Amino acid sequence: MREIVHIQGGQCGNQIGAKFWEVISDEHGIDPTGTYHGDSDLQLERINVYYNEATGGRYVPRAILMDLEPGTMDSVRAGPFGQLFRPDNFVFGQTGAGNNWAKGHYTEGAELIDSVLDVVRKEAEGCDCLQGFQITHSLGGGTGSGMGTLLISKVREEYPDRIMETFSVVPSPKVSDTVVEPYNATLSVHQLVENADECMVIDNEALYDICFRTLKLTTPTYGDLNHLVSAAMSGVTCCLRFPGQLNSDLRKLAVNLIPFPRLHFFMIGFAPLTSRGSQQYRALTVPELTQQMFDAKNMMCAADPRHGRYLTASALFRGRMSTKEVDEQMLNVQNKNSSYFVEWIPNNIKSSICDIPPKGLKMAVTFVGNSTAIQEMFKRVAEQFTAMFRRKAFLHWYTGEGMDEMEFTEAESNMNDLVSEYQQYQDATA
Amino acid sequence: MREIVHIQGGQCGNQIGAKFWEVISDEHGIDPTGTYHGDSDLQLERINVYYNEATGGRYVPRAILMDLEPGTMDSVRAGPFGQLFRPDNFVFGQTGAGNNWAKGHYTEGAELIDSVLDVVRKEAEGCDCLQGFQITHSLGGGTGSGMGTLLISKVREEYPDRIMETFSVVPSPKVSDTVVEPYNATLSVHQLVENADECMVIDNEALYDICFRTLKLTTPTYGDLNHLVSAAMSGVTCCLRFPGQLNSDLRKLAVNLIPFPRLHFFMIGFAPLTSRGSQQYRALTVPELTQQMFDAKNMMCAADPRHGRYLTASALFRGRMSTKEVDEQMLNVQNKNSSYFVEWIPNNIKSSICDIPPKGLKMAVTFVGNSTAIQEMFKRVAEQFTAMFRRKAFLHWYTGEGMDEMEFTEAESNMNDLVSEYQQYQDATA
Amino acid sequence: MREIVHIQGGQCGNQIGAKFWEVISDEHGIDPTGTYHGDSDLQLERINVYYNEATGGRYVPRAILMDLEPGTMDSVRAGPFGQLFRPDNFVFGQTGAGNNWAKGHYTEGAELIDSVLDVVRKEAEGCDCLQGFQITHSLGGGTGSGMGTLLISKVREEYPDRIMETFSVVPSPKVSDTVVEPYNATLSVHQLVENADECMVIDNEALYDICFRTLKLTTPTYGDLNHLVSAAMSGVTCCLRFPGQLNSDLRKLAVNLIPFPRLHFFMIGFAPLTSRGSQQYRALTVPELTQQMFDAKNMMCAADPRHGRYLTASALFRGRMSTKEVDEQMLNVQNKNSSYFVEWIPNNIKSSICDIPPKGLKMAVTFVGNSTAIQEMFKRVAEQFTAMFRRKAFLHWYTGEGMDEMEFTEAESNMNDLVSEYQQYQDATA
Amino acid sequence: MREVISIHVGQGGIQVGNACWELFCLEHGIQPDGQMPSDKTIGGGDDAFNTFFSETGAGKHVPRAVFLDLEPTVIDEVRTGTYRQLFHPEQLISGKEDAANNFARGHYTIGKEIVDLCLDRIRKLADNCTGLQGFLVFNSVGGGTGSGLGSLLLERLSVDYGKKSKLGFTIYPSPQVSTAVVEPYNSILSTHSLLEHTDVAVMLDNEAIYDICRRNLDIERPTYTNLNRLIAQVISSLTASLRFDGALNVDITEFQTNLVPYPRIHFMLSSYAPIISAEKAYHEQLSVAEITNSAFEPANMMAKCDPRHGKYMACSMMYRGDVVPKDVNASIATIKTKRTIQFVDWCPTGFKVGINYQPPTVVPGGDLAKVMRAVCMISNSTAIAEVFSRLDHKFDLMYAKRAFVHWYVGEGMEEGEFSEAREDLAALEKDYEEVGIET
Amino acid sequence: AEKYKNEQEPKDNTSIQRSWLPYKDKALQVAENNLIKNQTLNQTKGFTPFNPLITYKNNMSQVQQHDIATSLPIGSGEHSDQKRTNQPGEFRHVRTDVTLIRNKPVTK
Amino acid sequence: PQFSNASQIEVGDRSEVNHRRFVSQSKNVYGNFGKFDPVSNPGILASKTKWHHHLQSK
Ligand SMILES: Nc1nc2c(ncn2[C@@H]2O[C@H](COP(=O)(O)OP(=O)(O)OP(=O)(O)O)[C@@H](O)[C@H]2O)c(=O)[nH]1
Ligand SMILES: Nc1nc2c(ncn2[C@@H]2O[C@H](COP(=O)(O)OP(=O)(O)O)[C@@H](O)[C@H]2O)c(=O)[nH]1
Ligand SMILES: Nc1nc2c(ncn2[C@@H]2O[C@H](COP(=O)(O)OP(=O)(O)O)[C@@H](O)[C@H]2O)c(=O)[nH]1
Ligand SMILES: Nc1nc2c(ncn2[C@@H]2O[C@H](COP(=O)(O)OP(=O)(O)O)[C@@H](O)[C@H]2O)c(=O)[nH]1
Ligand SMILES: [Mg+2]
Ligand SMILES: [Mg+2]
Repeated sequence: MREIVHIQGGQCGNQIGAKFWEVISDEHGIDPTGTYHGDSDLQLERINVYYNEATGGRYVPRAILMDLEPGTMDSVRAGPFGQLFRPDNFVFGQTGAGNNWAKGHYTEGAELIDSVLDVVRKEAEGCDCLQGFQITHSLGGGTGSGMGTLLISKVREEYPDRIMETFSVVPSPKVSDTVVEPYNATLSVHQLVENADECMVIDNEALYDICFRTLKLTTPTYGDLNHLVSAAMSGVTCCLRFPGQLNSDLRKLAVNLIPFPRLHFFMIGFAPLTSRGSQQYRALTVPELTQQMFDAKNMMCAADPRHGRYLTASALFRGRMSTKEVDEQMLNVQNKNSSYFVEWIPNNIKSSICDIPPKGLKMAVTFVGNSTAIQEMFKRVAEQFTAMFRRKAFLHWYTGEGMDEMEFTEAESNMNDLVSEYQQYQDATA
Repeated sequence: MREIVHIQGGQCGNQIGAKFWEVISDEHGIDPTGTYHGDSDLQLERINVYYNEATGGRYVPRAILMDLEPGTMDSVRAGPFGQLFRPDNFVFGQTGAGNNWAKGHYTEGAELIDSVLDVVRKEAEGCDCLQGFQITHSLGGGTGSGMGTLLISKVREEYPDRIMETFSVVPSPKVSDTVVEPYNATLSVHQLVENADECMVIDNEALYDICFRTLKLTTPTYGDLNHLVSAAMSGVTCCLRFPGQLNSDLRKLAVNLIPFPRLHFFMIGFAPLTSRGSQQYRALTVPELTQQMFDAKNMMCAADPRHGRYLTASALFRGRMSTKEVDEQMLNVQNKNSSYFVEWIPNNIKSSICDIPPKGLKMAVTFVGNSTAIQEMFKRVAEQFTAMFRRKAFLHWYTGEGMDEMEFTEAESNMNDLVSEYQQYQDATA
Repeated sequence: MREIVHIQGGQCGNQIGAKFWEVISDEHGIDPTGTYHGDSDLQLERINVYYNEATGGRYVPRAILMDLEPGTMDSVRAGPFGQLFRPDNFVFGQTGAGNNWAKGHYTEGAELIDSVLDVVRKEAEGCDCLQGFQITHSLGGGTGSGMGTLLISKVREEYPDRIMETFSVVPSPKVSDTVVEPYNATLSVHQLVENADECMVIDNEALYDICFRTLKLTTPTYGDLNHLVSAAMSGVTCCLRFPGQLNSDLRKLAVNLIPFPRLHFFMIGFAPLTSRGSQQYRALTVPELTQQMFDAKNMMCAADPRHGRYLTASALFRGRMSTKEVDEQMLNVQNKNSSYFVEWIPNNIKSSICDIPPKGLKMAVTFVGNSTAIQEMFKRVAEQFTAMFRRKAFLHWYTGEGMDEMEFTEAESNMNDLVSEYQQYQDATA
Repeated sequence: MREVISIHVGQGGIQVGNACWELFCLEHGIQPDGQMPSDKTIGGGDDAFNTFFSETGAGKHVPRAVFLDLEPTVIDEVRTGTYRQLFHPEQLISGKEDAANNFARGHYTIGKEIVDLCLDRIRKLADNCTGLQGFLVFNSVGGGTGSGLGSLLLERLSVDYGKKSKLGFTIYPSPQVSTAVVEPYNSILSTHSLLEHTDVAVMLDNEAIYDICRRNLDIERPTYTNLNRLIAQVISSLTASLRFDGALNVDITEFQTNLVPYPRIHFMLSSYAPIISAEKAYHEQLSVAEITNSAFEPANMMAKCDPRHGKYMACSMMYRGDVVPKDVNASIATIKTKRTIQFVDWCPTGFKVGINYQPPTVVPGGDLAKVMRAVCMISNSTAIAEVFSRLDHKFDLMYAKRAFVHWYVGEGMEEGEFSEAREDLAALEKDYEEVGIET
Repeated sequence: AEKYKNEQEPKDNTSIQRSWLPYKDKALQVAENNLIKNQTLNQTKGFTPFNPLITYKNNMSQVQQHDIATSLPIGSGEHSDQKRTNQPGEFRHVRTDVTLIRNKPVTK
Repeated sequence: PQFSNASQIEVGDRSEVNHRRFVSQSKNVYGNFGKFDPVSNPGILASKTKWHHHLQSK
């Protein structure tokens, strides 16, 4: 019943998947070895969404892990929770992507998709009625974006009526992590927009920024980064898995968050998140949460929403709460902030209610909104790209594996076209 | 309902605020370790006036703590009863004011006041129906005179309806703590009169005079002085926390005491006060308290009323009492001293009663004074300012941080204008 | 219909007109070739105020360029928008003025000023009915102050009914440019005082201060400074080219600012001028426009107006906005700062509203006011000049070109009277 | 399963590896004889040492390296030293007649009878491997024997293996102190040899290392053994990430795609820090902020070139120890905001950040102290032009008088070759200038 | 705002000096128990830092090791609970059985 | 060296597409007279009257 097969690739892909399963593992209360120890009946009624069936009652995740180099996969197997994944889904190369897109999209990527593409089809057919996919990868990384985009491209050609999702991490110009990031980041979206129904952009800079001024822990590590994203990934599917007042499936978010087929980029943020020292000095009431969701700071997106002019957005609450203050507040914030919302889309906010809070709290908020501000990333991503192209700098590598200059310019035109539309759908009056 | 706010800035502001919060916690029944150990049900009836609610029944005070030097925040936090305050309410810089007004209102404050305004706005809007603001600051110091006043202008401009309270410890020529005290204080009066609706000055030298004579204690320290003020402003807000025969609120106090908008300066006092020697030898009746209330040395400001005439004065009694005695005593003092009360306003004394007195006494009285004697206080500071300014001594610091001598001359003119306009009524006759 | 003419004397007139004709073209939408590429019909509705029609639909700015230096004049021609000037108007000498007044007013300039007289007269009849002359020159420079003034002197001779206006850039004390500074600025006012109907002095430092404080631009250039005025120039005549609630031609401003015939000097300033990194937020609502307008820091003249009293005030709101706040804020500001406004001119502020603001804004205002402050400007210049005479240095050049001691003395007494007569009404009481 | 093959040729190369392999020996606990000293070693997934050493079926290990030289004394020195039992007996090929500083001798006359064996031995090593990544070549440019056998072996590599990635740490004579008087000749002739047959090379002129060592360890009288250890440090750094667990990784194949913008410009200079002796060691904080600055400092350049005269092209950073991501993010933030160092207009982001966990080890009886934070840097900057021009001058002056040319015509090498080489060096100077201009 | 000098002398008791208020001043009594209770806790651990003062900043806070159900259970931080040695070969690879291929299958 | 003025203040923010930028309020305010059918329910007129102002304001 609408089970979703989760696939992630790339070193950045592995860690997100490496720990994201930890959050979902704790929600349904599955132990490291795969034996159930739940407390209530509900937590095991709707468990077919993520887990298959196996002898001894042990449950294995329907995950596909993909990477081209041995370092990433081996480490994830050694850590805790590393025994759940079955050895069959594993697929790996023997050469290495080398942070070159083409080496990951035409030569090395092509000569291995046959093996990977075989396992994915097996999982899809296994489900009673496939409901969609969900991919996490890295646009600035090689193996992630290298063949990660291509797999997404082929999948669309085979399953047209399904729904597609993506959690892409694109480098921000604040902290640089690869000299060639502008190239592989700029040309990946071109193959991304035409094929990805939904995309959710999360930039590491925002994740780092949130750490200091929300949680206030002196020294953060990558472990902290994964956990924040891990929960947010659950917010989109929060109501889908447990009973609630107003259910909302994955498509329902698509129906109410896509003004046009060519605008499929949002930003995700998680509330509440209060510092350790402020653990007990706060009130867990509806009024407090609403401020955190719409605040310019909390969004994990490099683009500040306040420069923007919202088109549509959604809210996914969790835990037992009344319906007045979920509804009444939604009216207040919109009315008092009508200067930042579209004036030709009345009642442009979606509300859902589910009554099983995350382990250790009593209220939560998962926001995924589409603000015209998301244009900010593309303008800066391309801007640095143009400076690197006028000199044909570093271009010799990309011309040694079959790609020609035609794709580069053609991809550039597509991105610039996407930038224009956002502005057009804002500077207009009824 | 009718809830208020507290903003304390500078070293003196922090000290006075900490003492006041300690006293209020004592009165209401709040323990450091926050849980409720109060006995009477009356205390929890209206505890929302100065406190919110938080998960776990732990009360938090709606205070704001701010300063440009780290020690003051660190010192109050380390001490007991400073652990009630919200760390999120902590905002500060790392430069220091160094007894420079311009350093407190133009260069540094502008960069840090942005954060402070947000906290105050959110906290205030959180509550249902505000009643006003009571701010603690100092005019002779560096940080308090500038940072608080700048906050004052912005808050008043944003919220033009709710009244405001201010507690200023003006310097006196008896005991001095800064060689440039006149400047920052004198410029303070220029800006504060136009906005601060209610101001109740406090003079230190009166503290030592009152401390030495009536109390007779051999070795007093800062804890002794700060404690008294906490009593006065805790009593000024007594009816708004407890029931009574005739409730009187802040707005009531201002309406019955300020004849004209430019005359909004008051002086206060506290009673009963007894030296350790003769504690148990005297009773508790309206006669004794009323006799001590009007005494020249019982006031809390350096001004001596006997050289001036009161315009309006209100008494906020506490605890049970026989009303007829309250009325009779007030008239008797009025009639026997007609020379000290101006004539063209009949019945220039107010009264009020509340049903709960401070713990540990049968009754107490809090007195607010609005008499022409406040002219002398400003006059002496004006005398110092002119002498210090004629030679332009110490003027280079303030000339080198964007300020202009035009503003100094305007402020000096304004103080004289207020002095004249306020002393006019002493000789003015119907 | 109701058109004016432009006479720029010298490079200052060259550059000031160099940019202003550059700035205006955008406002009315004229390309570098003089070909219309506008959008709305209104833009050509009153394009005839400054432009003349010719075969081929090209427009022509009716300006005449005057100077005694060929090195500077030609420079504008090579630059953009320098071809808007017809070559016929090009009139120029061959030797220069050498920063010596006499060489530009009695021997050389008087020899060549005839030709410009013919062209200036020729341009007059071309229009339907002449409306006035607005002239930009330099008092601190010889060439402009040498033969410029003589041009202004006789222009009013042939049209005793038409009015003439002047932009003056006068020497300032902090930064000096010419050692003939005391002489050229001092005597020159003698002819301009009795000739120019309106003089609006402007001081160069203020640009630096305005650019250093509000502009915050690290490195201004003469081009940047030229722009500041260029907008300023458009403020005086803005309501002369489009519809408006209360259109105020150059006549109305003249009758509303001069209290008495001899006082024809004004001080102006432009705003708002946001910083370079002005974040996109809020909107320049009416409330903020008034405050920045009257700031002493924004005034373009070195003398701070608060040192005296305002004789009257004139404001020109730009954009679409109601006048109630124009009626109130213009009235509201007067009451609060009435200590600086003279008595016997009740309601001493004018209001004007236009519907065509500068491109890239929503509201704005240009400030024109006459206040006793300018006394400092002529005073301190007077002291510099007075020290020069008995000094009797640098006079041999001025005594060697046909004039003698009698001429210099008369002006000084004239200006000594002017300073006195400007101060007599400052202390007058009603 | 990942393995590499090292190549060192020439006396200087012979000794430099000696120091590096001593470090490599101690890093993985291999005993000097070749047996595991722990005696607790277990099987399964502990073969992380395959990167340099290889199991021999029974007992000891062999270092997957080859030593080639034409002069017997240096090679025999390792044979009878304490390290005797380690190397494979026949993998240390030795010659009979020395080249004698004549580049012609080492590349046309005697060199052709020893390269044949060298290729064969490399054939034996590679076949054993399974995931061959690339080679590492060390050579002494300022010598006739080093260049010839050092060069000729490279061309043979270009045709037999093909696209395999390859790196070289050349040592060009110093600007003002150098041993050989004929150093400029074979040096320039080498410049052609490796320009279009090597992908990457780092400049390690010996003069700087004396400068770096003098200013850090306080030692006034270093010997050639001292210089060797530091170079042994850099080699360990550049390859360390390949063979230990980490959060962010860079491999040998990664470097060639983030440091060479064009095929022609393939030169870059490295730097090291901190290098703090035992005495001064304790009295600091070794904080990331202070460490990162020291690396960019001109005082630490291992090639006698000052980046200040020109602009930077692309810099790669490899950290090791207990560094944390925030520490790095601020550091790169600080460096860019400064003004002393500036970049070209066509490289918006040019930093490649790597992170490891295993701290560097301290060689016994050495000079480097024991520290937890370190930085190994390999930067390609337009300033590298200084090395060639200074060499550019020295070559031309001899030819004008045709001094010493006659022993270069005594082995059959044509007189015209010198003309060809001089042209190519001119081209390389041309290209370096062009990349640095503004758009 | 004062130094808690506790002694017999009536001029430096504070306690004997801050009883002129209407009631028993809530300040001295609460302060005293803090000094006593901290000593007992230290004895449980053992600090003897030459005085109770060096132990009087971080023995009174109530921030529990676990959240109070107001934020994500991210913990105090991964680096907080990290123990590290510094010997050679500590952090070597493991090559788990997932990628431990031995035979290299030839036929597809 | 950027010759000539090289003015770069950019007083106007620019990029603001005020499609009603050059529309004189003296025109529309007197001559809109649009929609507002002959409906009798006061609210129905009320809302339709409610909208017209907003568009005029913007
Ligand atoms: N850094 C460093 N360089 C060395 C060392 N020993 C020799 N060299 C280099 O070697 C150069 C001299 O040529 P070598 O390589 O020693 O001698 P060769 O290559 O065997 O040439 P032939 O003597 O003709 O056989 C010097 O310029 C040094 O730069 C050393 O211990 N450390
Ligand atoms: N926030 C975060 N970013 C990561 C993590 N792991 C990798 N990345 C990002 O991934 C980028 C490098 O990806 P890379 O390993 O080259 O991708 P691949 O080549 O496809 O394997 C870096 O710029 C990081 O910003 C992680 O755990 N957290
Ligand atoms: N009554 C009383 N006055 C104090 C106390 N502490 C400081 N003051 C007064 O505050 C003034 C110093 O102001 P200051 O805190 O330096 O202002 P700031 O520099 O802006 O923070 C001195 O003149 C003191 O008279 C106190 O504990 N009690
Ligand atoms: N505001 C402004 N003033 C200028 C500019 N150029 C010159 N001046 C002023 O003109 C005065 C000297 O004029 P001058 O050079 O003698 O004019 P010229 O002799 O006709 O070329 C100086 O005091 C300057 O302050 C400019 O671009 N902007
Ligand atoms: Mg009219
Ligand atoms: Mg040799």
